[PDB]
Amino acid sequence: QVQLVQSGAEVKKPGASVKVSCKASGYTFTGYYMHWVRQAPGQGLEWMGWINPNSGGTNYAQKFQGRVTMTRDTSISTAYMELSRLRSDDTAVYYCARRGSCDYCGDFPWQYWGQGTVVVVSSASTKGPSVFPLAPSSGGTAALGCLVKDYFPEPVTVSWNSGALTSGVHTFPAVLQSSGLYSLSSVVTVPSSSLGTQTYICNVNHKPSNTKVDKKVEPK
Amino acid sequence: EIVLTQSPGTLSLSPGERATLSCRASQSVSSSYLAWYQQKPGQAPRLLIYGASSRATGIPDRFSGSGSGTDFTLTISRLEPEDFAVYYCQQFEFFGLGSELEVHRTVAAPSVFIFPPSDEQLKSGTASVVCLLNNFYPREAKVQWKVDNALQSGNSQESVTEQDSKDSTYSLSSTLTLSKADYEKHKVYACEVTHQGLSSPVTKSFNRGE
Repeated sequence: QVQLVQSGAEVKKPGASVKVSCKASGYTFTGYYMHWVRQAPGQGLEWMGWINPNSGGTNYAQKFQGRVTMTRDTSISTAYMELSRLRSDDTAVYYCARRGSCDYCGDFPWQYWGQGTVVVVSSASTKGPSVFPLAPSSGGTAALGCLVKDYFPEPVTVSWNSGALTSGVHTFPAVLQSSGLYSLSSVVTVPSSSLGTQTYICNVNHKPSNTKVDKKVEPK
Repeated sequence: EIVLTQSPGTLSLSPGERATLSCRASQSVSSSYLAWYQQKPGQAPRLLIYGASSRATGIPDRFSGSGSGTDFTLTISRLEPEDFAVYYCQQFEFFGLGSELEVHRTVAAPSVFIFPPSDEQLKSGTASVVCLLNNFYPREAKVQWKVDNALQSGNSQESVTEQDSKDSTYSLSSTLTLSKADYEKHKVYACEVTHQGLSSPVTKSFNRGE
């Protein structure tokens, strides 16, 4: 019943300092070392360092030597990690882990993991999405959708007819544009004959901007 | 600088077959400190094997691993629907880049669609054209933009959905970013698709202002 709970997703500007937490639940907090692992969005795992909660001693990776400091709070069961002097390539998911149940398999085969904390490092501000339709065309079936362009930060939810249509829907992952704002599209395949009668409505929701939008999709 | 190199990068298999993932270290390492992980989209990794041989607490008997010195293997028999994920190899600080287990399916052709920019979007000063590919296999596909008849490059971004749970197909959508001036300077816009399921490259196009 060992459980590790981390902080929520955060967005910061290059040069700042982000601190993420990791709370233990079902074991003596000071009895086991606590590691930190970074995973880039498209890449793999990267080890940062461990902190011994009993003494506060640390040992950081060579790459983050001088940029990271790991602290702990024994009153609570929370172990902190702070990454200073951020830049763009620090955008990743940050996990906290803990060694397994064995004794001499090493302190590195981690059996217990946290849920991860998403950290996005960018210079952009919060912007709301702009929804544009994709009109159907002329065989056996036709496709159509709406385009979500220029919004920050991720994510957004996309549904159809207020959640009344599931089959045929394909919501693609976003893409980071050179301007710093994300963009995505979501389509749906429907019978080509129900084009003039059945009405199709897009639903876009962006919480960081507090923007709810319903859009009309119709052939031009 | 122990470097762990695990292969193959992609392994397409059907349920009920055998799976073998090899992790080859650059220099000799100790088998008592190796680990195998599994990670599915959106979750944290699971510990599968520790020490190269022993299986983590709670993983089924169909997972096994061995090796010594340079080369270590991970074998999974009786593939289940939930066993298609990414598998990592670890030794102390050093990790492997990963190996993916894909669902195998018969070859499927992508249904190509295109959508001209909206009249609403042309008010902002930028135009966007989107090419759509629906339900295809395998994942490997190439989409090339052709304004008029000149190959475009550097102004596109692509997004690929994850493999489907039922039919195990893929979907791809590529976007084209042009300004209102560059959009009004040309007539024909096309995006052709090259896929092993297509006997010949399929080109869907439209004409601006028509």
